[PDB]
Amino acid sequence: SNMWVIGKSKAQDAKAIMVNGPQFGWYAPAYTYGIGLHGAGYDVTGNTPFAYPGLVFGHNGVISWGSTAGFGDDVDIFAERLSAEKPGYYLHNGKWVKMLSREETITVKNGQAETFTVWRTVHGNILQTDQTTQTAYAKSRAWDGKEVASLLAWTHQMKAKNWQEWTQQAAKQALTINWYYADVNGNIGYVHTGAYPDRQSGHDPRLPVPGTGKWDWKGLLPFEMNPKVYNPQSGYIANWNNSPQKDYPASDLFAFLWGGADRVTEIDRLLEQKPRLTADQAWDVIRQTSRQDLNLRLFLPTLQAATSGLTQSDPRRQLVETLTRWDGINLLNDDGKTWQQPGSAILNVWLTSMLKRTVVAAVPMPFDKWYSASGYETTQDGPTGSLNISVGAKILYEAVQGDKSPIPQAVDLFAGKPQQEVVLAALEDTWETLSKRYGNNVSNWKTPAMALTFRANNFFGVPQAAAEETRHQAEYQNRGTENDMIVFSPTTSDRPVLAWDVVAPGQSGFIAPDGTVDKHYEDQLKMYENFGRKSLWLTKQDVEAHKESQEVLHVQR
Amino acid sequence: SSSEIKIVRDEYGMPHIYANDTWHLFYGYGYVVAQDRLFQMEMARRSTQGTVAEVLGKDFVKFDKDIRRNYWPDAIRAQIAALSPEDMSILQGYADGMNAWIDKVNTNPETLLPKQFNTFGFTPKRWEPFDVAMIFVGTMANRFSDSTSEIDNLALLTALKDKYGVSQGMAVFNQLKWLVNPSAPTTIAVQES
Ligand SMILES: [Ca+2]
Repeated sequence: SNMWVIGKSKAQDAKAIMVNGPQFGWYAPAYTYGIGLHGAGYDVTGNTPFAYPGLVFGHNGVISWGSTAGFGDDVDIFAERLSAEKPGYYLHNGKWVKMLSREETITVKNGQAETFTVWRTVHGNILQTDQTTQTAYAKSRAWDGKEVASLLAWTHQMKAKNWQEWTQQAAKQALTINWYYADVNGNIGYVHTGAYPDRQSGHDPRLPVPGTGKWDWKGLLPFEMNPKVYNPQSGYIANWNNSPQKDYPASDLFAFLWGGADRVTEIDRLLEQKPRLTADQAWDVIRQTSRQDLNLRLFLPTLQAATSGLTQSDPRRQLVETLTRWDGINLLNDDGKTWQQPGSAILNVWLTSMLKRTVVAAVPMPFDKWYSASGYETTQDGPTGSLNISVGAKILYEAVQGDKSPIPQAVDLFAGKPQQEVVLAALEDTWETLSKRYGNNVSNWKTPAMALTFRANNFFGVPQAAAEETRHQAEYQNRGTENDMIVFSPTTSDRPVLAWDVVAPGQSGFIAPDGTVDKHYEDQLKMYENFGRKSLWLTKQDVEAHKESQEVLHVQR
Repeated sequence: SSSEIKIVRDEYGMPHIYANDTWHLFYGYGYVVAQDRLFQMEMARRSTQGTVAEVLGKDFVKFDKDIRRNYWPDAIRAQIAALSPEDMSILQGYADGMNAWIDKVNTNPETLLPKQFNTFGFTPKRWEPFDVAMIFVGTMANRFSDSTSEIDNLALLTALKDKYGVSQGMAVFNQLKWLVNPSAPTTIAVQES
């Protein structure tokens, strides 16, 4: 998920501009739901995932808000001590404590029912048990028992009218999430929200801790500790699930890292490029970042240095010259199925080869499979989410930095060979593989483009529509599931706020019993594909002015 | 009036709710959601509570068991029970709104029932505040804030120690899965904090 917030000093013909592209995969009917609420202290417009009571994306005419996944480390595993005799007990603070348990019956359409037990300790629900060690793992979340309060903080924030009121709500959102703020005066802000544990000294958050007592968290860290910025010196706020601040530790996921190779750089480059940006220019960053190869920038210097003393008739040198001539922006050919330049295909084969010779070689099986992905892997339906730099690729970047990298190289990944020789060997592999499929004339290589699929199954793999309801877009776009833009104090209007969004396929997922599809079932699908957008209405006169229907209810509690 | 809920849809079908109190405001929201996205919402309710095998069968038993083992329902009910009446209205308003529309659908299924209920062979049930809360808990708290690989990390670390010896195994672990990397591009500039 990405976000860019532009303040007074960076905005052109407005005081503040907010562009959000939450990334949750592509689904039919739409992941989010458009809604405006006017009454009981609320006056909002926007869209939100699964029609939650609180709007994750929108504005109230005074302030605007948005979000991106935080990825802080808020979950730790406790290795619970069991006794072989006295079962359903665990040792805690020198006493054998009894576990909470619950039985569950799974009813099955056309099969027998199934029952099982769920166990819980002071630390959390039991994940797995090792009856050979006599160890049970309990998953401990810092937000345990604040789930409901997080929902309500997301609802109450819609009523804030300033930063002061807004942060009182940010302090109650307990999940690891980045929150963003903009207002009619041009003020902009950011908060890395969430509940984080106050760990015992010498607790390594990447690995399990004994749950017998000494390793128990001291409590939770105060909100004064949560990374935050208000009216930053740069004039803008950018995030693409990158680190909030210097020395902030990421999630413990082996596959997740915050290193020198980060896709947020692609946003920063574009925002620093122009002294001021207009709303069209801010919107336009979606199109560029949607199409940008994420590896070009990181390894082009490395490939250039390695092929500098090679001959023009040398195919490994040719491949590097192709990439040098390229801007990294993927464009479809007229055929709607292949890309204009072979760059991504080259980087994909090269990177796979490089990983196999370096990172993969240094790790024991089967842990080696965790580092072999190049990050181009997809299927026929295309990627299921956003494109990122793979973990293996982030680790190889630090290695190619040599001594400029802050990460101590305990094992030399190049295994005593000069870098240039491993790079040229991978380039030979690349050429051998690609030339075999497409021929020798690099100029006529017609490489396959990634596509986009609006899936009928929700993110859990559960049908939320009929299979036939699946939609296909020819061009894969590395962008939000939805995109929304809020412009405060346009110089261009009489209106103090202007907002736009796109909720594809459409607002409604309704299909009548006869097979008659709603009028708003898919009227936003083409708009999505060509980077279009629809106006969001807040005031009564705009809403009235654009009404298509009215329904009045008389209900009493 | 206080009993009145006005629902205006725009040129894209986006609903706008005009109401005087909290219960009436969330009732309006609940109602349009049941109009627009009932099958989706229904499937989202079964996904977040682990009740898919009931209507879909054998293939979802493992899924259903995995969902149920990852939460404590009773802990969620206790947080609901502790809400203030204004907070409670949001959740109750919403569930009531939805129910209002589920009653008409279930009353006149020859024209109001979403085609997929017929396809899948089942029908919509009424909602309670717990169901609304579970939609958020299951797709926001478990989707984006429940990430750990600690047991797996330990497995990896153990294999690095068996390969490079104990101190070496540990330094390689720090090269692959570092805690922090001071060169990581950050949202907040270093001058700020
Ligand atoms: Ca952890």
